[PDB]
Amino acid sequence: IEPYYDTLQTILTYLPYTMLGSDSKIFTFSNNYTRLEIPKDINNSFSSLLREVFEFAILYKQLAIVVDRYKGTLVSAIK
Amino acid sequence: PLLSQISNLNIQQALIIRELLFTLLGHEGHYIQYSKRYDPTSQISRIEGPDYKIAKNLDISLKVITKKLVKFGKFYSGLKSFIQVFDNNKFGKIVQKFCS
Repeated sequence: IEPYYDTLQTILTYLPYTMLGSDSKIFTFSNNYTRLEIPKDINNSFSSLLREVFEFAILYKQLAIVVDRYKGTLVSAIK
Repeated sequence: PLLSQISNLNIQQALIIRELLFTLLGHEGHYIQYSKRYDPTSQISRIEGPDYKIAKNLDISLKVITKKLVKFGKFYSGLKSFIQVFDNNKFGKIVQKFCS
């Protein structure tokens, strides 16, 4: 199928850095880490699958932002 | 070797790790250098620790991860310079015991 199917193992090379909520050479965050742009040269199927995988990355990034922001600011003991 | 000259990711990762081991102790490296704002003469500059700049040719993901880890060298250098200033008789037993 290789000759008849074109798409960018290379994804798995740069995927761990994106999963940990960090910028990547092929995946870039924007708008205060609220959306992630899937590049060109990722055909329909792979993009549709990644949209499910990238849910973890964005959610974890949001949680990390919250933890880093409210680490020692809140006064209430419960929070 | 120039950082731009190297294109492989593994080589860059190993090189930055080797340079980072010394950075975490407050020393300069070949690819992590002190910011021009850091003046060792000033007391407050030494206490607050040095700020580091990362070479522009590093990979973006490695650059981000390194920028997170660099802060640990800053804290270590600041504490080490804190001991060499606040550990004398004029600052009292409380501060001396804290320096311990």
